[PDB]
Amino acid sequence: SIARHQDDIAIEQSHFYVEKALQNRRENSEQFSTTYSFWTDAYVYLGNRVDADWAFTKNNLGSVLYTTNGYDGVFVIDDRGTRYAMLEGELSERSLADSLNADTGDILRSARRAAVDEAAISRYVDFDGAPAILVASAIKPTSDHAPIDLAKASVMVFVDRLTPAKLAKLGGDYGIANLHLLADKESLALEGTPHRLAWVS
Amino acid sequence: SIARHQDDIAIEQSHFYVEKALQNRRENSEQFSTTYSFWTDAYVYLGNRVDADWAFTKNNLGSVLYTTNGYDGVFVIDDRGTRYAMLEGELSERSLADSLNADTGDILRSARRAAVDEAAISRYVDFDGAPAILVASAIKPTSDHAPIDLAKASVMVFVDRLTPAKLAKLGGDYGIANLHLLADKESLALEGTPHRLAWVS
Repeated sequence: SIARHQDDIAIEQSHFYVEKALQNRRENSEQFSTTYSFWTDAYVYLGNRVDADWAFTKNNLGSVLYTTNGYDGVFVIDDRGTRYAMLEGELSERSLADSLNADTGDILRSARRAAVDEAAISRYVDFDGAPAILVASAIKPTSDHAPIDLAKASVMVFVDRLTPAKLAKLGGDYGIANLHLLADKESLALEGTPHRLAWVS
Repeated sequence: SIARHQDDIAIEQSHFYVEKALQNRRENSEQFSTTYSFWTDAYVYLGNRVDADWAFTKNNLGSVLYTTNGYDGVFVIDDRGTRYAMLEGELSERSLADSLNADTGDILRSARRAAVDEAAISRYVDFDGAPAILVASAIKPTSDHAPIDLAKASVMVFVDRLTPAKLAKLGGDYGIANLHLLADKESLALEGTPHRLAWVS
């Protein structure tokens, strides 16, 4: 019953589909993270001492996560810090905390709590000065295994850096013109980061 | 320079986002399928004789694929037919061919060809009278393993049945009103099936 300016309708549509693009991307990475972490073999070879031979050399948690799945950062963390790091498909000694603005302990504790509900967590992070989607889930074995203490579980972390190419393809997948990191246009904040995504509308 | 009826613009937008919803869903399931099939452990325990204890009892390819990932059908096939079937998270003796309209040999051959390019295949199928997204990828070990003959590789198949609830959630994820299986409205065909998806516009 309220007539609206056409520019206002297109601006609302663009905001709706930018938010949906981010939301669908997060939920999908959450299930992907749970697929890799709710895994008995992952629990054996990554939940205690990190077997980088099994993870990287044998490609059970290796470079394909970057060259195929596009996760610029794959990490295993526990109470002592980063136990395994793969940046751009290569093994690294760099910790998760050094590459993030968010608190690593908060990520560890939150992922352990979500695992109770068979869930992962996600959030936006500042990843080396760039916006990124972070998902994390506890490393635990499946129900056929004897129960473990989720309070001491290691946590698997997948970092999705929103590069200009990724934003260009993601916006195209949702019909949004010139989705980019804001350096007139529409914009929204990635909460928990200083970054804002912008687009034409 | 050409002015257009507002109903025509909304109809074109709705078609764009129904097609994008299906496309993004297919591409995502293709990477998920490749994650499960390009796997040395999967090659050992599913690429030859099917170890249902490893797959289902030990939950390495088990009911979570349905109760979490929503794949109503998970199959392993080879030149002799269906070697492993899980319908709605339960082991089954029903073959993939009996539950499909598409040719099982075509799926096997096509997935073996796509594996050369490290890719999966996808298509729409008639799955027990319902529309469905099928993805398939060859079961092969990772590059650290000695090379195998892709012509004799088993193929992993994930079937995503587009139930009314799934279409309701998928359409909502893309701002489409009343996405459903067509029994005035907009419509498109799922090629390779007798099914058409319909929505309000």
